[PDB]
Amino acid sequence: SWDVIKHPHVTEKAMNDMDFQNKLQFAVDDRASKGEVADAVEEQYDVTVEQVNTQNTMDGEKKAVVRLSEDDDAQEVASRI
Amino acid sequence: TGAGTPSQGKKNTTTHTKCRRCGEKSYHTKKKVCSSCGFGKSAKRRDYEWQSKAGE
Amino acid sequence: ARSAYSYIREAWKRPKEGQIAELMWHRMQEWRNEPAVVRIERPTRLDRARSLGYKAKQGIIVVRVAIRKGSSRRTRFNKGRRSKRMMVNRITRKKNIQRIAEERANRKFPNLRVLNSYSVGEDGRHKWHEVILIDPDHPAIKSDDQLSWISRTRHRLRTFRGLTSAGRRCRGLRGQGKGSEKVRPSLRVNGAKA
Amino acid sequence: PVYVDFDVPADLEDDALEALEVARDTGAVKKGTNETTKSIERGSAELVFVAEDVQPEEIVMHIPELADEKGVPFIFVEQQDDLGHAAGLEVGSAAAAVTDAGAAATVLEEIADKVEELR
Amino acid sequence: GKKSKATKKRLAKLDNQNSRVPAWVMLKTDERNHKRRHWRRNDTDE
Amino acid sequence: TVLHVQEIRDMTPAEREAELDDLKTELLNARAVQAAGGAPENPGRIKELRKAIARIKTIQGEEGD
RNA sequence: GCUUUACUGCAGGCUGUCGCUGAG
RNA sequence: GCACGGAGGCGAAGAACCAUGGAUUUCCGAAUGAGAAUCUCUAACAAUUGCUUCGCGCAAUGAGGAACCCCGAGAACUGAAACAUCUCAGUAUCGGGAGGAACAGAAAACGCAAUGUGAUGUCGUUAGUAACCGCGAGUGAACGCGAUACAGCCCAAACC
Ligand SMILES: [Cl-]
Ligand SMILES: [Cl-]
Ligand SMILES: [K+]
Ligand SMILES: [Mg+2]
Ligand SMILES: [Mg+2]
Ligand SMILES: [Mg+2]
Ligand SMILES: [Mg+2]
Ligand SMILES: [Mg+2]
Ligand SMILES: [Mg+2]
Ligand SMILES: [Mg+2]
Ligand SMILES: [Mg+2]
Ligand SMILES: [Mg+2]
Ligand SMILES: [Mg+2]
Ligand code: NA
Ligand code: NA
Ligand code: NA
Ligand code: NA
Ligand code: NA
Ligand code: NA
Ligand code: NA
Ligand code: NA
Ligand code: NA
Ligand code: NA
Ligand code: NA
Ligand code: NA
Repeated sequence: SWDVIKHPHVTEKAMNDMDFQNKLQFAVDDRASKGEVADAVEEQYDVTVEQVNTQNTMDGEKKAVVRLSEDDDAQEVASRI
Repeated sequence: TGAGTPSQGKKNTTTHTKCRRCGEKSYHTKKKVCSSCGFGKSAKRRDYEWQSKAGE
Repeated sequence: ARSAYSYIREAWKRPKEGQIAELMWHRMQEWRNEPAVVRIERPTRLDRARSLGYKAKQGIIVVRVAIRKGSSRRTRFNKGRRSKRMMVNRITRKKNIQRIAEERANRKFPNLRVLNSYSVGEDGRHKWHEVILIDPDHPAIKSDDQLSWISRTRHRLRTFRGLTSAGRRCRGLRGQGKGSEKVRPSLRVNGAKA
Repeated sequence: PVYVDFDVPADLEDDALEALEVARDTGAVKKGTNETTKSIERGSAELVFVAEDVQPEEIVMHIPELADEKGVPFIFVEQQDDLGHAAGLEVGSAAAAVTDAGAAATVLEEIADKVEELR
Repeated sequence: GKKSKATKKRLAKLDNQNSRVPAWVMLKTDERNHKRRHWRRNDTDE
Repeated sequence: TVLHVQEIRDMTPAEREAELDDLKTELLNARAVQAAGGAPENPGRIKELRKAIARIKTIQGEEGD
């Protein structure tokens, strides 16, 4: 069985979203919906996912831009990995 | 109008595409039939004996 | 004493006489409104079926098949042909109608195999034959010492290879002597000359 | 139908089947067209039953004339399974033969009469 | 033109297959990409 | 390596599942560190983490969970 | 390739006959 | 792994490597819930069948494979120094189907005519013999014989 989350998509633009918008970007399996991406994320990092935007990339993978609630801090969640 | 060069310009149509069945770019997307494996016309795969010399 | 069957046979020797004559006139009317392939619970010619291998048992099916009469339905040539081959009207197929029937029937019952077939009359344009088919997968047939041979893999699609009754006869394999030089052991092996 | 030239009233039929059941217990009866046919031929048949719902009709066609030129009396039953059940079979039967009735040779003999009269 | 998720995947593979043999392979093999496809000079399938 | 077959079988169905979800996370964090061009790698393990996971799964099937 | 009262045949059309087809 | 780099790792808890057996085995694909250029939409043997507890409950078929095999359809160039029958040829090619081999097979046979042989293939021969044929060009067996291998049976019906 396939896993929802593949790995954190870390790039300059990903950083800006994390520092400035409290958003975490991930490389997720392309068969995963926004909702699945949401759950998986909350469960894996114990946070509150507010919104998820997806985009099927020219790399063959799906990218997910996940925004965490003001309650959580992306910068911190990402720093532990 | 020349049937040559000047008539080559209008060729922006898509027809034969990658066949889901045999992987060749011969799936005619208007016909929904593959010119190579026959997918969309035959359950059995396309094959003829003239594809090779009679005695081989 | 004469078997009850022997009567069924006697009657069919002259299908245009007496009672059976009026039976056909009756039936055919219903037959002509029936399909190409219709399964029937009981053989119209009991003696015949049983004689061929029929048994009122599980896994044995019988069906009546309608085939058009006449020569081959042939399309005229669309390119160069020498006179000899410009033929259309008088060309007839090398497979008799009964054998076509057997095949049509068999295709309608993909899992079953043809055991044998017989005629059941004909009007001005049809020809009806009844085909006996067998379910080589139903035990009772797998366990029948008189038919279990048809369950063998070597018999998959007997009709299509002419391993049938009419199949072998149509292939000119009746005689064991003179005349069968190009027939046995197979038309194809004899270069197709009979 | 083609081998049926006279119609047997519902009631007559009942007296017939009734006699058959006692026949199987008191006398002797033959079940099945083949066994029936041999009776008419071997003369051992007193009364023969023939269904009217037989298909194909060939299985029975011969009974009538066979019985007429053998003197053996015959009667028509409407239902095939009633003949069967009556003969004591769990299945149906196309034809039956009462080979020497039993505690019914009377009623029977008279049914044969009723039919002869039924033309 | 409007491409589908499947198409996009293929074009994607092709782009990847369009990278060069890594330097390290050269050394590991003591010593060419015969599948180099230019977007203008070459033509993909479908 | 650091995780042998005997040891996987000496676990209870609940211990393998616990060990499994454990390795998956090590792996997942391994990949994150790799995704961030992280050099504190030790390639021999990110590879092992995949094999350990296979074995555990293999055993889960053998034992019936 | 084409043509025709070139040679030989082949479709097609018309027509007689048989089978389907029975009562006075 | 090919693949001889860099870093790192595995192996005496006997790895690598080989054999057999087993696990896993995405999507399309006969492709079978429905649709679709390998993706998508809301429980599925789709379709045709057999049995049937008449419920997809139990089963079958589908498609592939180097050719070989069996059943159907069936040219023309060419040869005849033209060409029409004839020949190329039942070839090329096409439709349907089986197996590991197929097909054939235990005489309504043969017919060295016999006081004889004795299922069937195949091989050698019989023989370019007999037979065909604008009796042109061409076409072309069989019985038998010598070998190979051998194997002989089951229904329908009569009587139950
Ligand atoms: Cl068959
Ligand atoms: Cl001899
Ligand atoms: K010719
Ligand atoms: Mg979008
Ligand atoms: Mg032009
Ligand atoms: Mg690039
Ligand atoms: Mg599908
Ligand atoms: Mg010519
Ligand atoms: Mg010539
Ligand atoms: Mg052979
Ligand atoms: Mg000449
Ligand atoms: Mg010849
Ligand atoms: Mg001979
Ligand atoms: Na990636
Ligand atoms: Na079949
Ligand atoms: Na012939
Ligand atoms: Na291009
Ligand atoms: Na011309
Ligand atoms: Na595998
Ligand atoms: Na199935
Ligand atoms: Na069902
Ligand atoms: Na010449
Ligand atoms: Na010429
Ligand atoms: Na000739
Ligand atoms: Na001799």
